[PDB]
This record gives sequence, C-alpha cells and structure tokens, in this order.
Amino acid sequence: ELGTSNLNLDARNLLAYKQTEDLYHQLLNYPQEVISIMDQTIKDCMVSLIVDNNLDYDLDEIETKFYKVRPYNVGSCKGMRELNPNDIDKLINLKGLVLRSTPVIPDMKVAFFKCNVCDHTMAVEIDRGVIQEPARCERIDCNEPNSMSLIHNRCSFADKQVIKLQETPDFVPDGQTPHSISLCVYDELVDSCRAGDRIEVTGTFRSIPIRANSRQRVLKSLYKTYVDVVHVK
Amino acid sequence: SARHSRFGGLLSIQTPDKTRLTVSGSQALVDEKIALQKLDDSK
Amino acid sequence: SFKSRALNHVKK
DNA sequence: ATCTGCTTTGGGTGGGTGGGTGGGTTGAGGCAATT
DNA sequence: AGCAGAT
Ligand SMILES: [Zn+2]
Repeated sequence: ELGTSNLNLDARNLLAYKQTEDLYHQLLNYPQEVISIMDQTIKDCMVSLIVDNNLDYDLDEIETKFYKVRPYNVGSCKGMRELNPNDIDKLINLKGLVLRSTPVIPDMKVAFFKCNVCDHTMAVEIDRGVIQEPARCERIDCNEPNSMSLIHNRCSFADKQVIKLQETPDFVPDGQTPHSISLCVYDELVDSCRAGDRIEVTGTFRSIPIRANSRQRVLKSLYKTYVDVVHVK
Repeated sequence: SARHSRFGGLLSIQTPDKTRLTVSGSQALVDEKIALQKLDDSK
Repeated sequence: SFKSRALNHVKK
C-alpha cells in the first residue's frame, strides 16, 4: 500500500517458529546467501499475493522493484576489541558512536559498451568488481574484434558510503583511547546516520586484501577488516 | 542482484554425476537456467 | 601491393 | 609463445619548466598584527 | 621481479 520495499525482520521470530531454527542458525553463520534467498522469497510472495488475490494493482510496477530484508537483534552485541578472525564472514552486532561519513561513492552495477564501427551497445553485468568486457561485438554482421569502449556515463551505479565508528564509553575497560572500526552502507542505508550519533549496527564482519602498490597485483599478507551493514538503529 | 557486486554469495551446483561446480551471483543462488547461462558465458 | 579493408557508415 | 624493456618502494645515488587538493612534519627565524 | 609491448 505504501509502495516501500524494505522489510525490517527480527531474528527471534525465526526462533519462535518450529520450522526456522535451522534457518536462524544459517542466517547467523552464512548471512549472505540466507539474506539473498530471503530477498527473493519476499519478492516471490509479494507477486504471489497479487496473483492469488486478483487485485487491480499493477503487476509490472511490482516486478520492477528490488526487495530487501533488514535483520536486527541477532544476538548479544559484541565488542570491537573482541572481534577475532573466527568471526570473518559472520553476522555481528556493534554499538558505537559515529565519527565521520564520506560522501556518496558511485559503485558500478552494470557496464555499458559501444562499438566504434557499428554503434551497437550491450550492457554486461559485473561480478565482484570485474568487468567481463567482450572481445568482439555480439552482432553477427559486425564481428569486428577489440572494438569496445566503456561509456562511463551510461553505465549503472549504486550508492555506497563509508562510515567510521568508535566504541561506547562503557565498553572501555580502563580508559585508554577507544578503537575505531570502518563500515560500509549501501542503498537506502546511505546517509542513515549523522556524525556524533549513538547507533547499533548489524552487519557481516568481512575482510579484504590490500594491494602493495597501485601498479602490480602483489597483496600484503595483512588483511583489513570492516563491517557490511544491513540494518541501522 | 539486489545487493551490491561485492556481497559475495557462492554456489555449488550438483551435476547428474556426483561432481560440484561453483557459480557466483545471487541470481544463480536462486535460479538454475541463470546458473547454466553464466556457466556458458564464463567460458 | 596493399591489403586494405573498408568499413561503411551505412552499416551502422 | 618468447624476447625486450621500465619502474618502484618512497626518498634526496630523479628532481624543482610538475607542484603542494600526491605523502614524506619539527625547528628556527623574520614579519605583521596584536599587544 | 611483474607486467606492457613488438616479432
Ligand atoms: Zn561492431
């Protein structure tokens, strides 16, 4: 009725239903795939409701929408100092004070390519930040090779933002300098919190390699951590 | 995919014989025709 | 003594 | 598929016709404004 | 030494 898409889900409700105990544990252990199947199930049930109830509401509009779920309260919140390597790719809860937030970063979803001898364009999706650019036009008539250019302003982009978080005063054991962890928020969670706010963030504790230099492919053995946020309160 | 490119969902499809192939992408996580299309296109 | 290939705009 | 060739880290064994919104950050000394 | 190019 309101036209929104995001569904705020509470974890405990999964433990309330006999069927979904294993689903709850899997969410806590494999958040990415579980969230994906949750999103698709939400979209499928949304379309099925209209299909079964033969309502007058337009179906094309529903088919156009990306649907999402935002789990929260997934267990006792841990501490930034207690994040060990055992938690990499696992859902965690962090309570901390915002400290800064960078401007919106354009993150690429779909690349757009155009030929220089036939003016034929086709959009190729992206997987983990790599463009599968073609070696020749998909047109049979013009099969010229290595004649693809990237039209930067015709691609598709998504909203990304990097926030810095610092722990609450009560979590400091002695009074030393509080530590800092970096976050990443995408889509409707962008600009969801202002500097100096006390927020509780639920996300996946991820880790990414760092390149040694901007020329070669050598990576430092030390991995840098961050949090991929899915819900903010 | 609704989520961003770096979300990182991995798949394991089972062939008629007991071998498992690996595919990446939420659409693959949901569908099988998309999985086979990606398998063909990744060649 | 040249191997030249031609492209046409009408094909666009 | 093999052979040929340039350039780092960061730093003065590249520089100041590349600059300081590309990083290398304390110490001293001169000048205007504040007193 | 890794990667960018010509035969
Ligand atoms: Zn072409």
